[PDB]
Amino acid sequence: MNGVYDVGGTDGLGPINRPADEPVFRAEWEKVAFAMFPATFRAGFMGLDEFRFGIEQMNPAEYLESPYYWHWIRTYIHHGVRTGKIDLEELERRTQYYRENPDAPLPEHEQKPELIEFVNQAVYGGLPASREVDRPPKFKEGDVVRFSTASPKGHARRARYVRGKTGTVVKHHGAYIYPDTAGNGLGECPEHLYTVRFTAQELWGPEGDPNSSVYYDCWEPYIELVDT
Amino acid sequence: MNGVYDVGGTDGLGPINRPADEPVFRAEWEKVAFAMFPATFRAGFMGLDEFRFGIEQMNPAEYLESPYYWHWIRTYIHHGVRTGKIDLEELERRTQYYRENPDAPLPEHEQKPELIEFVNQAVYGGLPASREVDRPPKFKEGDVVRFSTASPKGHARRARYVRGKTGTVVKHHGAYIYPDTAGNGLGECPEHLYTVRFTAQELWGPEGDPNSSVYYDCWEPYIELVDT
Amino acid sequence: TENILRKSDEEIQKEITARVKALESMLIEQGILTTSMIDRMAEIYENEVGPHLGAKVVVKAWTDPEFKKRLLADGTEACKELGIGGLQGEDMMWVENTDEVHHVVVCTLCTCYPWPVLGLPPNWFKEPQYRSRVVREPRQLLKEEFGFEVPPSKEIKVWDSSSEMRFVVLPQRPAGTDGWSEEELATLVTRESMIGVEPAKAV
Amino acid sequence: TENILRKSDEEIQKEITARVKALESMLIEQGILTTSMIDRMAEIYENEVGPHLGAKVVVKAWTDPEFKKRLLADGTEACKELGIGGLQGEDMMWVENTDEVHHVVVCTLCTCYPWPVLGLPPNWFKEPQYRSRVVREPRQLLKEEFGFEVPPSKEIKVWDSSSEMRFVVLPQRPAGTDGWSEEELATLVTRESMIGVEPAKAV
Repeated sequence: MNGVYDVGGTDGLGPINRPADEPVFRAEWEKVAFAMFPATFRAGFMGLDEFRFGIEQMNPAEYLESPYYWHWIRTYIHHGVRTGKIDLEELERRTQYYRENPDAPLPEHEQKPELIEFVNQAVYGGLPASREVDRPPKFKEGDVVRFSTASPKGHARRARYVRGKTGTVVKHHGAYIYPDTAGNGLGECPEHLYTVRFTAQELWGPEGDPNSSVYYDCWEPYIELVDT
Repeated sequence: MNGVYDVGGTDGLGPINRPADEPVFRAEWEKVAFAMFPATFRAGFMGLDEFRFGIEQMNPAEYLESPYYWHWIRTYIHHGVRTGKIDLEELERRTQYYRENPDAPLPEHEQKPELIEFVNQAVYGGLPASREVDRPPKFKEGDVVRFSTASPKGHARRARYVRGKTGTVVKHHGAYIYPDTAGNGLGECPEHLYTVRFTAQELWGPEGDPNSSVYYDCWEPYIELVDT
Repeated sequence: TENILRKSDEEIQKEITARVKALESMLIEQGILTTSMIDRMAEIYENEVGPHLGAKVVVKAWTDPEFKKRLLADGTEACKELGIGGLQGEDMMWVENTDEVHHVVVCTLCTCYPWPVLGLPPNWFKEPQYRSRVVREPRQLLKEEFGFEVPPSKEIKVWDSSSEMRFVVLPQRPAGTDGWSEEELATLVTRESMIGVEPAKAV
Repeated sequence: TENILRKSDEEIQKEITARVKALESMLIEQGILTTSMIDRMAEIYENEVGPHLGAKVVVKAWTDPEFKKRLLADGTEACKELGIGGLQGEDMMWVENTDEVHHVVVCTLCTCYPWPVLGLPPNWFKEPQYRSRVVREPRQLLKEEFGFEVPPSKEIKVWDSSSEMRFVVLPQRPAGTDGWSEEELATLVTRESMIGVEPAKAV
């Protein structure tokens, strides 16, 4: 979609705040929001591409200034409602309870070994997105290609600053899960993935470093040939 | 510049809030912020193009959710500091005073007839931006032109959704104050102004109404010829 | 929309009020701002300049085809005939809705609006929801927000006012009004009708 | 930056805390979340997975030219030799800084980062200030924010990780370290050095 999260090329966002050191997790709630990602993933809330689209639908001012892991909370709730796994009135009534009883205990529960095994498996074996396809890559290194001008309203990885731009295919990576379907609940429908090189001048006009380039990854449908 | 105020084509901003009726000014402070525009204009704080660039430098989250006339306040302060006419520590100390003494009186002052005459003159005679130039228009109706890809960091009227796009010159309006200099304190340097027509498909890809167009005004340097 | 970061609307107003009064007090002492000058500005745009001025032009064009021509060839000049014009309408270009074409106006980069005929824009016109979506999905937004159905087969032209040129829609005269006096027709002419977000009132 | 609309950082935390605990309580009762499973996640990325893993690869490539080749031909596979990999580094492509070319990595659309060798990204990498400006003005941002001067004549390549491919910079080995043991070289290898925002430590 065309949301504020797509910040590449934006001006006026402010200088970088970079403390000399910061902990991994700044508060207990951050650990919780973090662990909730494998938990809702295993449970069918969403996958990786759908997770991202949930954040992409946040209120823009909250996205820009809220703590990062709060975005994850937003996306969990988003897909909890979407899938019926989360009832909102129950959630709002309980928030009120923990506002007024911040030290009340959490629900009684059994520990589950399979959730730890799940955790360990994912962390160390990864969740690979590459896939085999019956079609051969349409493009190759050195091909000149132009980036699609389409502006779909669902999830995609089509940064506005590359749309309609021209570049050179750098590497073909194999085929991977396609965000434009995956992120919209339409399945993996894997496509070939390529890195494409865009000069800063192509990207920014005269304001572009004549000696700088941006490398951007494009799924096959994003790019049509210019020169081979 | 490339800021969040440049919203054309953005998604996810939310539905329109449109009360059945609303007053011109929703609070006394709004009248004040409004009148301050002629007041700082006459006083040399800024002109119209510089005014806009002040708003364009607002913190993005505040711009998106704050009351409209608060943006004007921000721009006044911005150019008050820029020109030395506003000392910030004095301003912050006084804000504190009116927080704690919201009913304290305003400074004693004389009324000035010339400020009313100024007001009446501007409202009814306008502040025309059109200007005569020694050069003839470079373009004409029917010319196919492409919009500049430059991404200047100062003020300009180069919406991101038109950059690098192709359209047809619709009308030539005469020459007008050029924002790209005016808004950056560099003078009027007037350029010829043209309306240009962009189809929705040119603008949005396949997601564009095959039966809709966007008409956008371009100063002469924004557009280079394609087909005459 | 909900933002867990945002203070209450009451705490926001209290801050803004103190800040404006402190800024006000400083420009008063510089001699550049006065109470009478604030009041005048407010009187003009609260009571004097408003969309009743535009409705007068519209009903003239609807009843005077030769004036309608002049309005379409040069808008500022035509409106001047009726003693209408000035600040933020110094260059005014009127666009005529037909059976073939619908016009709608926006300012995506800021909040430009033809004050001498419409007065100050309503808040929805200045806000990012309208500005961001009308250039991208005019047809849907007009039904969805204003229940205004443009048949799929009719062109919609969105005029993004990026310059000091001010675009104003000449809405089509409603059927059923043949022989109506200028005063009676005016009641059909709405702010919304000259933005392009609605037609003039039915009936 | 200042936002007159924003509540205090303390009021923000209190709200977020209640909301997360209420959400937590619900997924606990669904049987999909447990305390042990939260703790494990936190232990792994607080103590186990971090940029010390990347520094080990780097110092191997700096001392083993044949491994350096393998790392550059296929990164995941090469890192697997050292028992390094997994979640969010399933596809890993390392890019080698030279005297002719400097590399810097960003995720402008979200917050993608190669966890198995760098652990979780610092907050500045996820935030919009870095993400929005590095693709547009890499050279200035590197001096201005990190005091890292890339001579005007050296190319800078910005790698925007828009896919599940994870890009990692192989920083140049500092001069003065000829004959150093892998352990001693490692101390020169920084998180920042493998993002491209800095070189490895001088001296």
